[PDB]
Amino acid sequence: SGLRKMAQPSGVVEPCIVRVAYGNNVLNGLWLGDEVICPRHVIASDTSRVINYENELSSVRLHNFSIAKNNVFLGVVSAKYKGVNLVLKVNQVNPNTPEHKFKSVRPGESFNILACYEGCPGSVYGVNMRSQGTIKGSFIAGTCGSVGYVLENGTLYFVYMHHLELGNGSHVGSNLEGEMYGGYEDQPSMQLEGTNVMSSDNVVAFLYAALINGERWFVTNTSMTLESYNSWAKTNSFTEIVSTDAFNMLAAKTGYSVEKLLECIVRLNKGFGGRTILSYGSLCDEFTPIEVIRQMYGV
Amino acid sequence: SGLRKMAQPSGVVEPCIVRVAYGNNVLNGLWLGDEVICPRHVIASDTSRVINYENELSSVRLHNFSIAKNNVFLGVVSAKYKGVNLVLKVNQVNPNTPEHKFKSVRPGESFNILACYEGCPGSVYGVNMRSQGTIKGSFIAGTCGSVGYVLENGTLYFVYMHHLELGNGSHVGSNLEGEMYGGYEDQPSMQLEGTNVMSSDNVVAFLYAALINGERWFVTNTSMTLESYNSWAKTNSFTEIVSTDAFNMLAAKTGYSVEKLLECIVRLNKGFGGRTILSYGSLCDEFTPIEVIRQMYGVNLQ
Ligand SMILES: *[C@@H](O)[C@H](C[C@@H]1CCNC1=O)NC(=O)[C@H](CC(C)C)NC(=O)OCc1ccccc1
Ligand SMILES: *[C@@H](O)[C@H](C[C@@H]1CCNC1=O)NC(=O)[C@H](CC(C)C)NC(=O)OCc1ccccc1
Repeated sequence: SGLRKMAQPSGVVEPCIVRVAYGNNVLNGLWLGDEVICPRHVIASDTSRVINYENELSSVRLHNFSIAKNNVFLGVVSAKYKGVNLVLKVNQVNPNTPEHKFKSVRPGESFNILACYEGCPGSVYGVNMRSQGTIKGSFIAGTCGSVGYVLENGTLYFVYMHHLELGNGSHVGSNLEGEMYGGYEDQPSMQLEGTNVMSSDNVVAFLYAALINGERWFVTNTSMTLESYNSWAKTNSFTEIVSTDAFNMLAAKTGYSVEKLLECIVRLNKGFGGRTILSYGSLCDEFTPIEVIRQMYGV
Repeated sequence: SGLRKMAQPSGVVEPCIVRVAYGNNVLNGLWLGDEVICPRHVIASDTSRVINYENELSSVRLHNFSIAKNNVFLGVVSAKYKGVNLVLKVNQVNPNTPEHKFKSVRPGESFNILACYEGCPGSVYGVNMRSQGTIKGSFIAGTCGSVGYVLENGTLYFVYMHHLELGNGSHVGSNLEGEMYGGYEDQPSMQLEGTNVMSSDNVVAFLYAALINGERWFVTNTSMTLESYNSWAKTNSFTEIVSTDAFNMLAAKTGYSVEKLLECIVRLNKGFGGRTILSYGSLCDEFTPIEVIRQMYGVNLQ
């Protein structure tokens, strides 16, 4: 038993990380085949300043890139943008390129961050995409280019690359197509996040986790229809529930329908009365249904 | 800029995990060289009752082990107990054996758990050893043999192997010499966890982390001596502070002495009661000062 926020093992990703420096900027790249992908602000001459990305590209000196994986030195052959990323062709194919694909994560979905410090993998932890396209992680100077990934059905997907932090502390990256999650710009000027909407799917998963862990104090055989829950959700900053299917296994094992747990949400959102659930003091939307299934049942 | 409980990368460990099956039991082994280490209850006929490990080992037949990882089949050459672990010699050397050492972790120290499910590494997460030898993780059937490790100054240390779960949900394992942390037995009979003692050093580190993150509702310009704080800590289940040297740089960057945070600890222990710190609802002792420094400043990564 027990519930902890987890990362999928990082081993297949770690050999793809390279250090990328240009000028005084130093961040991380993803080396696959003969291509390195990194955040394009590595070529900005002053990141404290609105960047004319287009003059920075047209005046780039390819030899002023410094790219290395331990004592493998990579030279840049060509450089272009793909959205908010630089796509650099390099002079050597990564011999440890794993089979992989690209996709985007959606709000509510969890994924893994390999946090890299100026080219060196340092830590790995799980996160969850919020409704405004941000994650709450732990990033500082030198960590841009840190990559997010997921392992599904035996295949590796790259889903995230880190670019910046908002004034409220939220963290903002792109997919590997160069599209910034949430639509934010890769510029130093002020950028605000809209209201956060809690993932109802994830909070249901959380309460199922609590029931599986033997913690049932909050639950009741009273239930609420999807429709009533969804009318309440819209006026309480919770997502609407589109279908119960993702919960079929949790409901089968526990014997609790989704609809009884929807009644729990509406009630518990008014407060826990100084009790806890899985040691949290308020509803937690950080665990997806599959995250719970993996941890509680091992599949 | 955020604080999250983190693990160091797992790549050097993943290739060392194998499935170990005997009878109806399935768990994980640590394959290094031509040696597999795994919890000895893999061989037990019935883990729901107390076990005579010495007698069961005498009836074991080495061809009844199945040890495997993907396209690797390992046959067992010999077996013996070292503490609560089986040490098996197998017929092939692990070609991806990392350089490594064994050591023990102590209370308040952090390390990494690679959770492994019937031979498949499934997840990695950081933990912190509690005063009674336990960790608060997530472990289920099939995850015994899961390994704990720490990377310090370029050296991979193996520090933990998983064995069991106490009645209160606390998780218990051994070091890699087969000594169980906290002295619990590898038996199904109920054993109690003593009282938990919070690590004061880690709580101070957590409060420093909050301050760096711009969260300071809880702090004042009032302090408490070490001797006063240690007197309190003895009677409120907190460790005593031996010295403030580990916090010099943290103290220099925030402007707050350890002694100010000590007063915060005594005050905040009665309750946050409605506010939060770095989204936590009560004092948290799961981060060491070095863990904090890594995340705030990105240096001492081992
Ligand atoms: C990596 O290049 C860096 C990651 C930031 C640094 C602090 N926490 C992060 O996630 N990205 C930036 O510095 C980014 C630069 C481009 C958007 C031009 N700027 C940024 O994030 O400014 C906000 C900020 C900077 C430094 C500390 C706290 C917030
Ligand atoms: C690994 O084989 C397994 C891991 C336990 C099982 C549940 N959570 C864990 O950490 N270890 C055992 O099953 C162990 C058997 C030996 C000590 C003989 N028994 C155990 O931990 O009993 C307590 C328990 C069993 C099942 C569910 C919850 C607690």
